[PDB]
Amino acid sequence: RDNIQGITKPAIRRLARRGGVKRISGLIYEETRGVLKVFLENVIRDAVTYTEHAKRKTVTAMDVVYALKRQGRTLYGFG
Amino acid sequence: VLRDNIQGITKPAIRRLARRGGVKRISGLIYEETRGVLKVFLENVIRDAVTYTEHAKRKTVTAMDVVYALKRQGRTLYGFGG
Amino acid sequence: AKAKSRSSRAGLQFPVGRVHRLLRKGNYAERVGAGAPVYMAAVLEYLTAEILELAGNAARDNKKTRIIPRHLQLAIRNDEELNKLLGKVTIAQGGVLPNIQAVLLPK
Amino acid sequence: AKAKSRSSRAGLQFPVGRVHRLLRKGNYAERVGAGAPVYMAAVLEYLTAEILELAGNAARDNKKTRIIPRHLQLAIRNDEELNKLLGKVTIAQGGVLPNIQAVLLPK
Amino acid sequence: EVQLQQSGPELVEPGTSVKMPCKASGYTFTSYTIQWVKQTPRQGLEWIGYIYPYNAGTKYNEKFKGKATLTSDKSSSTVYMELSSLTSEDSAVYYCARKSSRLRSTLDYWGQGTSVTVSDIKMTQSPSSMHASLGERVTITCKASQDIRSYLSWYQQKPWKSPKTLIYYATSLADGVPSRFSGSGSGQDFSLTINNLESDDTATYYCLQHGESPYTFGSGTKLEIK
Amino acid sequence: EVQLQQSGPELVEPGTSVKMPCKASGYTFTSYTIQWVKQTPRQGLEWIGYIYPYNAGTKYNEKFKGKATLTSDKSSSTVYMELSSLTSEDSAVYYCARKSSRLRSTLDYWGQGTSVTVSDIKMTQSPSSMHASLGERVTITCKASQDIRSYLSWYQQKPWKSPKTLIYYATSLADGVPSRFSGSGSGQDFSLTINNLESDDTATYYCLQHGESPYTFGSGTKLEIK
Amino acid sequence: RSRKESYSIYVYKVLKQVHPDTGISSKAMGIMNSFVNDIFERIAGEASRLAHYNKRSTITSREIQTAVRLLLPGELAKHAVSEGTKAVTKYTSSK
Amino acid sequence: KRSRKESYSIYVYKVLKQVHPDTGISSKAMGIMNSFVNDIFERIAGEASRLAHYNKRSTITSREIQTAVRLLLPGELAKHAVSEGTKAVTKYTSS
Amino acid sequence: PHRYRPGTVALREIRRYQKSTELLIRKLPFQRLVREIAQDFKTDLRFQSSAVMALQEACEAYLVGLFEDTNLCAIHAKRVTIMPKDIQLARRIRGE
Amino acid sequence: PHRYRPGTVALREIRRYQKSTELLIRKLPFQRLVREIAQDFKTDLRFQSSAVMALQEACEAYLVGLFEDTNLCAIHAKRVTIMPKDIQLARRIRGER
DNA sequence: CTTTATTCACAAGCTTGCACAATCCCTGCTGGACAATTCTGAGTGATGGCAGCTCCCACCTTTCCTTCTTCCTTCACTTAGACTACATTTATTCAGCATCTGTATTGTTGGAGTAAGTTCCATGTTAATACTCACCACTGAGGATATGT
DNA sequence: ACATATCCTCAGTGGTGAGTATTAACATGGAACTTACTCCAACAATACAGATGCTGAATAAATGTAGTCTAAGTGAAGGAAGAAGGAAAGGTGGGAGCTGCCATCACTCAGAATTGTCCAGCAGGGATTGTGCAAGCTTGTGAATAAAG
Repeated sequence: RDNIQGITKPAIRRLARRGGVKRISGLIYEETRGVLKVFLENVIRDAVTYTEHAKRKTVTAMDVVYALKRQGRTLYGFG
Repeated sequence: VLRDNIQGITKPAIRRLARRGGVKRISGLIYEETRGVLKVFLENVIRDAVTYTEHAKRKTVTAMDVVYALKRQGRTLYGFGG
Repeated sequence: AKAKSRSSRAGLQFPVGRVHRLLRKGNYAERVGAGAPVYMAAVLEYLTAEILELAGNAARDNKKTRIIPRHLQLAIRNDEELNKLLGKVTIAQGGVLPNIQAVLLPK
Repeated sequence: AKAKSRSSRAGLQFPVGRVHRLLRKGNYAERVGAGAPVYMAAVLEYLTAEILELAGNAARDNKKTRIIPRHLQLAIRNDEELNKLLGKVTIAQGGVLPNIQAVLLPK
Repeated sequence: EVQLQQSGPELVEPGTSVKMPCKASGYTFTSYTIQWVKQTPRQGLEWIGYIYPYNAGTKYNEKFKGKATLTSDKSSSTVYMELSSLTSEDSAVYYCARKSSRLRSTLDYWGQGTSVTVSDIKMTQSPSSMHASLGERVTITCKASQDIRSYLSWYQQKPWKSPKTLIYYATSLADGVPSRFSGSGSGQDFSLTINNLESDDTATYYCLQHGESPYTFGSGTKLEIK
Repeated sequence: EVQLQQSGPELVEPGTSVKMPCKASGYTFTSYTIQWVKQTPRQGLEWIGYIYPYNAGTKYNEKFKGKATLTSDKSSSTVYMELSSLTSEDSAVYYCARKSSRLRSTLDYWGQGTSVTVSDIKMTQSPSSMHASLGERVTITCKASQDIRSYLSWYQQKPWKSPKTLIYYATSLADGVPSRFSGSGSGQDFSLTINNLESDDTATYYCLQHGESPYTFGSGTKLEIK
Repeated sequence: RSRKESYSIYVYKVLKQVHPDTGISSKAMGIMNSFVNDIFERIAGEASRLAHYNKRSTITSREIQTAVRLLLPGELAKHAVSEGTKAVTKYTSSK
Repeated sequence: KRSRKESYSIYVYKVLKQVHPDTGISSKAMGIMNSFVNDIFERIAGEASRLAHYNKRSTITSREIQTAVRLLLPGELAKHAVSEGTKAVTKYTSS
Repeated sequence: PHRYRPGTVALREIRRYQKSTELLIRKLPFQRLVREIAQDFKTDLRFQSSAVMALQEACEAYLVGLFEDTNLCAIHAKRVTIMPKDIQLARRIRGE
Repeated sequence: PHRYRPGTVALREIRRYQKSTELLIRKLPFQRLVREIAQDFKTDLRFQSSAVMALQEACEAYLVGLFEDTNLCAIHAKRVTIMPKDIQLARRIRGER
């Protein structure tokens, strides 16, 4: 379904500018796409596990918050 | 009343800890930095262990309190109880 | 006798009774010692008051009446103890601190 | 009246009754169903069997016939999964994995 | 989802070396060993070795040490095999197979098999070949030499196709395998039971141990339908 | 444990600049702001500004803006204070004091102070100077011009000595201060009470507010016994 | 519907106590509710572990004080211990 | 007259003699094994307790333990642990 | 015409995107990425809007923190350009 | 006489201390350091032998792991000598600072 | 080749419009407070015993200080290409509206499942015990290393 | 390319005592059994919010080209770190005594759960404002380019 190219070059550029990066190499973007894919798979797998335990077919914000939390990445502002 | 015991962590001991860590060359200013880092880590772990001891109304710091302190700081230690 | 609450007995704003109920039903111990919710509610109220005061100060220096999560992030990250307490915590719509490394500036 | 402890009924060696008692007294939930200690004892027994067999193999390729914590550290740190489970865990008297970076070797 | 891409057939003159890749996709590459086996008409399947990309840890068969070397490239997610000094008895189908680092797990997914053409626990399978109708029950015996603690696997191989995993841990079904196939036995005596057959069961069945350090495959049982 | 080492006195010619060190020990240096207070016998104590070594965050008084410059060095755990364009009204004692970033916390530990010689909200203290016996009760008022959320502290200073923190948060006792001293009040009205007197209590007592951005000290009371 | 509780009125009372001109947004209220729930879970879990270590079946204010000394950093822990001790003293001295 | 301590050192030795008949173990390695079994027990049990609390349930069943094993353990480890737990529960509810 | 030297607009972008708090990835490609990643775990499952929003906030915060550590690695290597080796070193020290 | 080149003994020391398992710091100076540090929190405290032992394994494991991270930081800067800036960078990325 | 006046673009500051979200008010309703009773679990004391101080000592291994060498680190030049910057084209996203429908949620029932109390016995812990495996001592062979060839 | 002393490191033996696998005594917690009680599968309904489609306006991404500037290679000095030897020094293992406090046991007592009533604080929904976003204008200010010296 591809859709990793939807995380475009200037989006990664903006995320690096927020991180304080002045100059960016050309091979940064594919590495960043792979890193984001690995992180998203790790969070989404736990969120889907929390959803399947509740006998639900809908991933809620609570499941994402619990999944994030379990990885030591507690997120505030979503309940 | 003990004083100036961080110097007892000698330069060959820090060199051995670097050799186990895989370090080939060591600069001369590494040792004072390592003494400071080891000191800061020791006060954190010992402060949590002494808090766990004082909650138990004990004057003796046990190994189990050290294990709870290490578990609290995310540095879980196996082989000393628990 | 008019049923005054426990928070007004302790002189607090955070609820002693709700904290007692959450401590009882939250599967923490067999019993709750009835002075523990007072202590808990006082600690939660102190931390809330400290964070809210620093966030209101940040909003006033930002010439804003209302507190947004950016003001909470600026309050938390500018304090060493508050950032140590919430090091592994992400605040939504909070942004980051303005910080450019000194080498990256010109000349 | 008789025999047949719950471990032998489930074909296990880890105690189902002791795990049920620790689940009841551990303040995890109000009730504990009687399939949860069986599942829990089975998972603990599988993990113990995997770590002990890998450590026994590490001891066997050491002309040794006794598992020391060095063999357990060699078993755990040589596996992707196992290291991930016990990645934030210090093993006493286990040492480290023998590795040197390739740029440090002379040529 | 999980694919083990390989190269085509390599015609090779004797004396030089040959390279075979095992480009892997669909899973975390570092968490699973890649094992290489070879297949000949003369002696069937035999295990050559494996390479663990987590620490690049190799282990070879005793009869393939020096003949075969194994390397890994983590950036391209590829595993490379070198065969040096190809003699006359080296024309074979070389397979790479994913296998988890868990001892219970087996060669669950296989590569397509590179055909190279050149110009210990003994496995005893009692039926070499058998015929069956469209609905009866088939039993295949895999009595072994030494003791393996249920570390036996059953594989089905179509002609000119990669082997398909049926049974792991001597009793458990593989992923996607229906309940017609049933593994049984433990210790030294093992068996595979086909409940009711189809037209797709005409294949060669193998049993592989991974309880000891050199993994040994079965002699192979040919099953032909009607 | 906690100490703030300061340099000796300075005899400076006017028009130059003077550096002031505030070498610190006994605590985690980055977690506490360092405040600077100037003390003249004509204006009393005046808060200049503070440096936060965690983010090197500065804040100065409006009358000391530009005239004073605060810097921090985390390697040697030192706080430096720069005075440029020395006007003849700079002959004063400069103290550096520790204060946590918490709003309730106050200037708890002070330095010895460097004597430099050149060659808002107002606290009203009702008794300028009063006489007390060896066992009398002392009550000192610190009426505030504006409203503060109980953010008032009480300090005791001996002649030719650094000030000693008695009361923080207008009721709480400092570390090591006996329970004879008692603070009371809130809002705009505050009071400090000395229960029974000693010969140690011959000192000058000040009240400092830190509820708003310019910190203001009180006029001070001179209390001498027999 | 189903009456889900929060800390919004309590945090708003605290905010109007420490800043009686300054409002708050809904998102910042969600951040504050998440903060209060997270710190509640941390302190209650540490107090539960403290009671379990010493073979105690109750959670008292001593366990909460020790937990506050454990999770919170230095002056934060000192002022929180002062606030909790003051509140427990006021609650005991007044029924 | 001092009370007795309890551990897993008897069952861990039984599992060792299953997986390796001619292989001993030191006391330090048994201490590592006891700490490991205790740590994994607290991790899975706390995770399952959180799972039951999120779903407003008052009991821990084998479904909660299965989901906690799925969340905690990595892939093939979790797969084989789920296999072992399912086989043991199936074997237990048949006698 | 007028043309800024390199690094000037980059520093302006650093100041601008550190001053603001809005999300930097467009919402629709992240939603499609989240749905396709979740397709491998569930065949047909729905998503709350808040769930995708929380996922986006967490992913952007993680990427910004990793880019901070990457910039620190690049400066330690006496560079101002970040390379994939800096990302790999930062994720190795972080334990990822 | 006979002398070894620099880095040859330093590599055999890496190969020697990575295969050994015991403690690398002397027991008595570490015990004295632990008692000195703990006397600033509570006077007249008395540790067990296993408490000091557990503290020593924890501190040595932490220092060894920080030395691997420091070595990675040194190799990233195209060096083989570890420096205090490498320790600071590793502690900065790890979250210890 | 050196400071320095135009030029230029960019973000900050100031001034209304307004509209969407925040503040506040009305209403059920449910969770918390009052009160008497019981059922504890935890605080005062006393005790025995063990383990953690303190001290002495012999040894010998570890550490510290000096000197020489070497080789790794750091600074300076050069350069080529990999970046940034910008105009232009294009394609994708945002926002609003509508429709449809699987799904989350609530309500009720009752049956399986699980808590609780007695008993008793079989398992787990501890003390005492007799060996097994690993470490030190000692040669002996095998690779590695620096060096004159 | 080879030849060769020389420290260092495995590969085997034997002794042996440190630890550890093996066997009674007993005590205590887990199992059998029964009864109460309650919690959550199992249907049934019903709004509701998420998926899908459409469409036009913003609006960000893609691409190509020019021009800077920066990462990387090379070379050279120098100084810092490593290796080795010799002397000091303090860790370590053992062997006493001393005693402080840690865990155990019994008593009992205040405090915390329990249950029933009821009432008032709190959550949901709906009007009610208000302040921060948006648009437009002005202006300071840094950045980069031409110009006189």
